[PDB]
Amino acid sequence: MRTHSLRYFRLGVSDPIHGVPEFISVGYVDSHPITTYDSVTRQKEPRAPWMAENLAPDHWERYTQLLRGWQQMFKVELKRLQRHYNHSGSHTYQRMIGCELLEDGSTTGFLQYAYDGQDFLIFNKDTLSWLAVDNVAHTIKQAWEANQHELLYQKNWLEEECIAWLKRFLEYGKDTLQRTEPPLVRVNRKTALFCKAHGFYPPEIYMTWMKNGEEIVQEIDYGDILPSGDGTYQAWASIELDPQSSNLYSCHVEHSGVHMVLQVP
Amino acid sequence: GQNIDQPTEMTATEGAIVQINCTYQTSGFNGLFWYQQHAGEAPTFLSYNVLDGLEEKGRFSSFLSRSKGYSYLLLKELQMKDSASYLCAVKDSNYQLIWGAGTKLIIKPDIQNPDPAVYQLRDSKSSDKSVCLFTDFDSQTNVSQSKDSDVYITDKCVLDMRSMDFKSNSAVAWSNKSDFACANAFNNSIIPEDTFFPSPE
Amino acid sequence: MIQRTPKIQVYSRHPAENGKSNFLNCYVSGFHPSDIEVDLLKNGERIEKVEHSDLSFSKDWSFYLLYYTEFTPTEKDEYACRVNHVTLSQPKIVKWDR
Amino acid sequence: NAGVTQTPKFQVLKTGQSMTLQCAQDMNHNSMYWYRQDPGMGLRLIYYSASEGTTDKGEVPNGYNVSRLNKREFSLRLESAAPSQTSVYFCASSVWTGEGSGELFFGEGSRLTVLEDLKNVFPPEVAVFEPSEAEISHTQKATLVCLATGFYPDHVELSWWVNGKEVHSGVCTDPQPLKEQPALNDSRYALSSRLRVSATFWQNPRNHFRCQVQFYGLSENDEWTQDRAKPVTQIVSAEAWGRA
Ligand SMILES: *Cc1c[nH]c(=O)[nH]c1=O
Ligand SMILES: [Ca+2]
Repeated sequence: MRTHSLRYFRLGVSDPIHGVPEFISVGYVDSHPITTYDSVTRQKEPRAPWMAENLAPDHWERYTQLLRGWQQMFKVELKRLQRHYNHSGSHTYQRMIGCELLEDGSTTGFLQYAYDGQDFLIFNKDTLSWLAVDNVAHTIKQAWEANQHELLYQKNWLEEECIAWLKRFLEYGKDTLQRTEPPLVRVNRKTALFCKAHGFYPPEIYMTWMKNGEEIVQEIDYGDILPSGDGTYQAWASIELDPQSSNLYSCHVEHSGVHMVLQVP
Repeated sequence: GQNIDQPTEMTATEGAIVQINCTYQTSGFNGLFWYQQHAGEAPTFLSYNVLDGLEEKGRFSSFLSRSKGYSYLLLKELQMKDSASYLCAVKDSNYQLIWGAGTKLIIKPDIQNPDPAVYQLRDSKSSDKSVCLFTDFDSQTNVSQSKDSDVYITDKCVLDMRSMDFKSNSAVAWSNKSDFACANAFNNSIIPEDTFFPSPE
Repeated sequence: MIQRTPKIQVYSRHPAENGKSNFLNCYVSGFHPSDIEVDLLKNGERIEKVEHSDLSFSKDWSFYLLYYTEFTPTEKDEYACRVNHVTLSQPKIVKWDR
Repeated sequence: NAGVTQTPKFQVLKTGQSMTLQCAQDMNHNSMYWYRQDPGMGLRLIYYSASEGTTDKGEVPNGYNVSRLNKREFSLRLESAAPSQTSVYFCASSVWTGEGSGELFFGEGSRLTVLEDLKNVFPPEVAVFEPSEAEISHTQKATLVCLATGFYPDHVELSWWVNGKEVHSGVCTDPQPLKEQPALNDSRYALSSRLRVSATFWQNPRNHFRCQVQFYGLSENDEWTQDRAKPVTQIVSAEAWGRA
């Protein structure tokens, strides 16, 4: 089984524009949204069909109550941060927690916070400590690390509960998450050689150019892996052609355990 | 689907060590709590475990094994004030508490100088009851309920005279029957051979 | 405060051929904060029936969105994507390259 | 800093009667809960309030309703009392919910007895019995015994008073009441308590001993139709003096 991950995000805005939610929470399995909640709807709803069909209404009712409490806690924490920063206006507070189940069977776990889109506090579940970026975060670090039981709780949830939730969701949407659609790869000229792939899933793909069997990463332009809108993805990579000398250029694409080579005549 | 199990009752001697077990079968695990609840009072938080190992807090220590799904609350150097119910609770995947039925811990006091006796208390002019007191016996003695429907016998009760640092067990029996006598009131119990029965009249 | 300007990429779902039904995508990513306005343009006019995914979150705390509409590319019609953000003095227009 | 305050401590109810249990916390907590405790089983959640402005059902919501009136208060409502709702109700609170290691802070508890008929409600008979002279000469100690008998339900609080002041040292009261007729489900109760003092203290003729039992029974709005006296909430006591 390939590498998979489960993550939950939280967004808090202090003085939002009218109509924009004060609080938003979204969960993901890989790049797939699975759950959503905001301060406007005040309801936790599935964002994937295989989540809605495998979780009874009692699951969504329970976490609706929890998110309503977590929404208020996020509001109190953001109010504390902005007061200690002596900042006026609207500012953002973000949270990210999750885990990965790698291909070899090993696991990772992470939990971190952000203020105005920049790292604020980062949790280390091995040393059981919080990394603070400034003195406002240093104050929060002191209060959180005085609650040793909460640090141990976060270590257990990241290493045990998160991985267990991930395996559960992986089985729910195995027809989506564990399928493989190979890419359609082509090469055209535009002077640079553009190697383009599309129609592939999972989105993880490695595209590069080789000049006479040697990879020169400095002169390769890499395009982003973009969603096509139908569940598949597309990407590209270009390299500049030497007008003074001919060379043996070949595009190399690796996707889901299969390697591809497109030699340019 | 989710189950918590702890023994109904445990009896130990004052000054000894007792270990109260709690096994759980839950869908996920977010921590195990231990609570103390004295009779007629509110539960109070004792300990929390979420990772494997042993945590100490005074005379109390709590252990947890996630793989075996079992925890114990260890009470060392038992005192009479440790007599209470001890509740174990587990948070599941959805952070809901599943509570055990509770374990009632009974502590037998250490009676240094046992002086078992059955005394006849004085009658009250406002009551037709005759009252007898079985007292000062060792903690190994059990007080049996009455087999006569018109004789009432209460269980043993540990009293502490703090001024003299003195403890004693006692049970009360009473009735308004004509044939009721303190010499026969506790006949259905196994009382010590040397029980002092002061003479009547 | 560090505000990050959106990265705008306009592309089609499939390789586009004239007269064949396709989907015009505008993938806006990497911006912060989350307030943003996105419009798809056909010959400079705002396309009415335009869909978009929900606000999405990235590991670096930036956000991303996908705006799309169904269309049939012709030789004369040009397409673009207009995005406004707090990091932009005026709306930025990115045209479909094809 | 009072913690969790819930009222009332005791309440007798007739089947179909309405009742509201109050609960307040001054710890600035966000999550509040209502539990019922029954013999032989663990605490069961009735309703809970994860935060101010939201409530949801627990494990046993049928027959109850709640209202998170504000951040401090969380009331439990019994609209039509049923005999199965005879229980001890505990209200608790925590800083947040879904936090993991956060513990609960419980209120003192509310004992409830719901009865089809109030005609089996009885105040206790209270009598004091003076120490045995044989005990005094044998042990140099003196044990007084107080008997509270024939009361129902088990809503009683017994206390000893020596010279106008309540005492606790040298006092032991039965942790559980005694069913006078153990085979009957609505049996009246008996309760015994002892006060043991030194023989010197008992032999002072000025020392005054009194055992007082606070009984929680009916109130003015409770309908009474029996020939005997209405068993209202009352204090029944008996006394004894030291003997030289
Ligand atoms: C569903 C849910 C669970 N955990 C989180 O941190 N967020 C959520 O929205
Ligand atoms: Ca209900």
